[PDB]
Amino acid sequence: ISKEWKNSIYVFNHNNLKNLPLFDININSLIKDYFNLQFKDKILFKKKRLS
Amino acid sequence: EGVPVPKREDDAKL
Amino acid sequence: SMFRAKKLDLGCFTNVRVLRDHSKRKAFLEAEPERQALRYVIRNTTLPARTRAVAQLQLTQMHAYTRPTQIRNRCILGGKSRGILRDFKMTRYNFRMNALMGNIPGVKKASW
Amino acid sequence: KRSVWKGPHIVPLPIQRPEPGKKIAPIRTQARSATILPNFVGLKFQVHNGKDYIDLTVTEEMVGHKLGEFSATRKPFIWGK
Amino acid sequence: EFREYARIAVWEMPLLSKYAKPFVPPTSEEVLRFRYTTYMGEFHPADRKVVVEFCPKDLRDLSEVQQRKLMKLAGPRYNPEKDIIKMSCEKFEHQAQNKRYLGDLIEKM
Amino acid sequence: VELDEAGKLAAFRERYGRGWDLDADSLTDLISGYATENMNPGL
Amino acid sequence: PKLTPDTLLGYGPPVATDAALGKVESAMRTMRILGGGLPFNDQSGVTSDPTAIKHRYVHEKKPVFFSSVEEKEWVRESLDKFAVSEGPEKKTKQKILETSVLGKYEEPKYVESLTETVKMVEKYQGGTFSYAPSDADKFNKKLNQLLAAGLP
Amino acid sequence: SVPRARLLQLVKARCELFSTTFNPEGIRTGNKILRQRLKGPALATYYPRKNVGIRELQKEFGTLGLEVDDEVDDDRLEHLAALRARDKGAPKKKRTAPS
RNA sequence: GAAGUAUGUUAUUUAAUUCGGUGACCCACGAAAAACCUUACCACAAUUUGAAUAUUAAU
RNA sequence: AAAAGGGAUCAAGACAAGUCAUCAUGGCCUAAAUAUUGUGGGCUAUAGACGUGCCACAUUUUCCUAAACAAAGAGAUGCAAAAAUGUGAAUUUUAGCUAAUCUCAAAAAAUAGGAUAAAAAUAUACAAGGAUUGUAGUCUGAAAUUCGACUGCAUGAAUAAG
Ligand SMILES: [K+]
Ligand SMILES: [K+]
Ligand SMILES: [Mg+2]
Ligand SMILES: [Mg+2]
Ligand SMILES: [Mg+2]
Ligand SMILES: [Mg+2]
Ligand SMILES: [Mg+2]
Ligand SMILES: [Mg+2]
Ligand SMILES: [Mg+2]
Ligand SMILES: [Mg+2]
Ligand SMILES: [Mg+2]
Ligand SMILES: [Mg+2]
Ligand SMILES: [Mg+2]
Ligand SMILES: [Mg+2]
Ligand SMILES: [Mg+2]
Ligand SMILES: [Mg+2]
Ligand SMILES: [Mg+2]
Ligand SMILES: [Mg+2]
Ligand SMILES: [Mg+2]
Repeated sequence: ISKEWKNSIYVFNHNNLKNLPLFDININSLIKDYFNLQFKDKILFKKKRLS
Repeated sequence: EGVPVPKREDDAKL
Repeated sequence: SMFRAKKLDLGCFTNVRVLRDHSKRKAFLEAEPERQALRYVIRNTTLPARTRAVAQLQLTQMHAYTRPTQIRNRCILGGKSRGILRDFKMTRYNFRMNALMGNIPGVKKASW
Repeated sequence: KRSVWKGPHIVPLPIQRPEPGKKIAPIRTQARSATILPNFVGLKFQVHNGKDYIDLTVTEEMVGHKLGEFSATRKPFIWGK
Repeated sequence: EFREYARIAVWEMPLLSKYAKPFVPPTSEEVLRFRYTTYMGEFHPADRKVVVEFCPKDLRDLSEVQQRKLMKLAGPRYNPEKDIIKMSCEKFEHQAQNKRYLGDLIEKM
Repeated sequence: VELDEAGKLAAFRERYGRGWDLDADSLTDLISGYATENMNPGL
Repeated sequence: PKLTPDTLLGYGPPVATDAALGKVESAMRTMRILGGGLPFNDQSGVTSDPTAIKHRYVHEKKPVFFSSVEEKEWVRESLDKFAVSEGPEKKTKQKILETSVLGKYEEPKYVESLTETVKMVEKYQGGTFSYAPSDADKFNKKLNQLLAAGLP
Repeated sequence: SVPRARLLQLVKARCELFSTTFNPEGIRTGNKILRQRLKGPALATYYPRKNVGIRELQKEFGTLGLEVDDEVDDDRLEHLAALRARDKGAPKKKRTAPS
């Protein structure tokens, strides 16, 4: 069932149902940037090659 | 302020 | 302009008229009871004629943002005012594009 | 206000009756929906039509109408010249 | 997920029987039948309403003339076909207050 | 005096009464008193 | 396996029944509305946002609801020199039971005369949860102003 | 076949009992406005409020020494720098009236 | 297709009569609701780091 | 039961087809204005002309009376019964239901009777028709004048089936 709609949900009050399409965009952005986290060159003592 | 300039002061001393 | 918050508080598609319609929704929330009182005194034929006339004048002086008739739903993705569906807060088109990709739960192409 | 039981539509207007024989200026108003009340008789209004302020002098025959009913917003359509 | 529910139905469900109570039919004094709504973890404006229904003949402390007078005061709340006075209340913010109101209201009726 | 041949004053007073009729009375200051300086910018 | 009425308490239906279980759930529901309004979730971990909880607990001065003692101890460890009360004060306990359990209301009186504008407004306001206590204040403040201006 | 004046005695009893308005003359009392339930709070929540973004993602993990680029903002700045390079940037904002 | 009339458009008018579509594939089309709002147009008033982010100085 | 039916789907390519006014985007422009806020007006103008519908031009129509038969959909941004009031729009007041429960809610054509005819062209027999306008009201809403929707009374245009 999870492969038909991105949000598998049902609620009797639809106020918790109308913003999901917008949140999907915001959530996917957080996850994309979350998995791209990297140490700062100063923490690992790596010499940053500026350019 | 104004036109931003690169923050060249970034390094860690050994 | 006095009703526009100096710090943006919208996470949806921002637009010149989306900020305008968001400010009207917040202004009406703050002055709906005050407005219902005036609308009650006017329609109450048991009150003195002067009482009904005072409320009738004060209701005319309230700012336009306080009127609920000026609230018109908009698309939270595109910011249009034409073709909006209350059940989704989007235009008929953005509803179609998100419905086919599976971003609107429960919706599917109909055929019978 | 169409319905009679709700009274007429009244709007704040600087309608100060002048002294007998005093020179009073006309009242500039954009409230084109203000109902002409019996106390407007004898007053001179300058009703806004969108661009200009068309002058008006209220008479007893106008009581009950709106101020905007005496200031044309569009110009008559005339073919040719 | 099916193994998770199968694991619950084989080891956790049977424990529910240790805390179950048998059903006892209501006595002659329990004359009111209330209804309460639940949305199972959601906040819905309709979960505050409480509905009560009773039969005028259950109020044995009233006479024939008094029982009929009660049917008249109920007005549209009385169902002649079934002979039941059903009346609800959702005037207050909390479901407990809606039950108390109906309780006090039936005492006045 | 006060002749309304068209009958508009009689029609108004029959609908809304004599409260808005000039004299010398809802018109005391309700309409003028609420009229403040710079009521609406732009005349 | 582990299942007892206590492991189920917090997920039950908050109904104002004669069964004490339905009344304890309506009291738990009220404490969750005070603590933020999140659902009762005692099975997804014990972590939370310590900074946001300290702000709500100190700067905003609002209650905080914990789904388990382990969740409360984790907030102490995360923050440095941060204390939290054991439970709500006596007054807060009474207010929760006063309305959500005992169901004490303000009976809307019957107004006979139609000229009793103030009394009649309070009647309708009392018989509808749409008018919060603050909404009725804004309505009454403006109403009293209008009734006063239309008098000699 | 029952006097109207006699029925009102029953209609008035219900009002006193259920605490409703007794208005046998159908006078306009404006009570329809009192029964109408407000709709302000339902309309105010239409547009979602501003919520977590990349800046709050960077400030959250910045304490641990982690970084992440803002591809949207970093691209916006890259575009502006390109305009100023070929003399296409924005003019200097004017703070006074034209005179 | 002739009558009356709801409606879209041309042309013309207008301070503005917002814009686009405009052979088949425009013309009850975008518009699944123009008195305010909508609204993008005009007249008269009002505002100038503005509603966003960043940086540098003060509290 | 069966000789079933409908819906969705329907490629590549071309039309430099439509959309830079949903969104998104390169280049080029505006940056005290080509940006932003309110009041009023306009988008509703009207010589001629072109497209969509609605309805009418009576005899298989329309009008009057009566005790038949549907489906589907809607009501937490609300559907509103019964009663009472008004010629009417509608008002007063809320019972119930947030729903296979309660409410909108009543199907209409039909079927069966009944009334009207020189049913418009012979002016002492001017049919059907409901545009136009006057006037008195109702509802929504600060607000119904430009410019809203219905109701009562009066007014009674063209219209011979093109
Ligand atoms: K209340
Ligand atoms: K007809
Ligand atoms: Mg330049
Ligand atoms: Mg025709
Ligand atoms: Mg055009
Ligand atoms: Mg063009
Ligand atoms: Mg193709
Ligand atoms: Mg082309
Ligand atoms: Mg073409
Ligand atoms: Mg083109
Ligand atoms: Mg663009
Ligand atoms: Mg405007
Ligand atoms: Mg148009
Ligand atoms: Mg009825
Ligand atoms: Mg219907
Ligand atoms: Mg004939
Ligand atoms: Mg005739
Ligand atoms: Mg009109
Ligand atoms: Mg034909």
